[PDB]
Amino acid sequence: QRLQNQLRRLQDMERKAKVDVTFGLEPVVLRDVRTACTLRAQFLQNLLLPQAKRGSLPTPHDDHFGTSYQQWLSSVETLLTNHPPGHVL
Amino acid sequence: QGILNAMITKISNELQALTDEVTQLMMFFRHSNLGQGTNPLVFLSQFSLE
Amino acid sequence: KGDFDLQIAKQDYYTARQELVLNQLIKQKASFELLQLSYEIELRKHRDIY
Amino acid sequence: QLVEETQEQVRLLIKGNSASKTRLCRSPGEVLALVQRKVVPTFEAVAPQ
Repeated sequence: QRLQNQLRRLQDMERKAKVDVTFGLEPVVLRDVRTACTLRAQFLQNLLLPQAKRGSLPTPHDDHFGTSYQQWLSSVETLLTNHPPGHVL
Repeated sequence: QGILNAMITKISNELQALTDEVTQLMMFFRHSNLGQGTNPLVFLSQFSLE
Repeated sequence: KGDFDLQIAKQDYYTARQELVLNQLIKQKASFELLQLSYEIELRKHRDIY
Repeated sequence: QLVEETQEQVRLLIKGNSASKTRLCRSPGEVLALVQRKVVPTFEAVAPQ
């Protein structure tokens, strides 16, 4: 019974991948990829913010290592759950 | 023995249902040939990224 | 003042365009990291269902 | 100083950028190797059991 419920749970990943969920038309996959890439771009920009160019004291952005990564993980979870890898490609 | 055979028939129906669920779940993971958009886009590793 | 101002007017352009190239590399790295993370999540799903 | 530090930054970017394309070329391969040899054998194995 538990694995039948597991089958019921796992028979919706590809089903939700089948539908082209679309929010402005631009799908939610493209907007979610752009938003997640914007968050990861902020992460890499904080990685590549020039330390010597910083007028103030250097800020070790490990909070940006963690919390921005968790927000990115939530956005990527929504992106992967609602969308197929083919139109991701 | 008659009730035993009826309940073995019940459990055989359960085993056929289990095999039905297994066969239902095979096609998602035997889906390795995603060289087209026509086939359900299940896993990314079944594609070609070139 | 003129000799410094010509090179500085070029140097602001150099800084802006090199930061544009840097942001292009950053966006490409973000997309590649997203795609690799999706592959890793698919692998974890495969192992868990296994 | 910003230009030379950004050259170091470009090296620190390209060290992952060059590896990402190579590991994503083989990203289908190792997952499908796990599929056809470990996961899908267990996927069948429930039914003959």
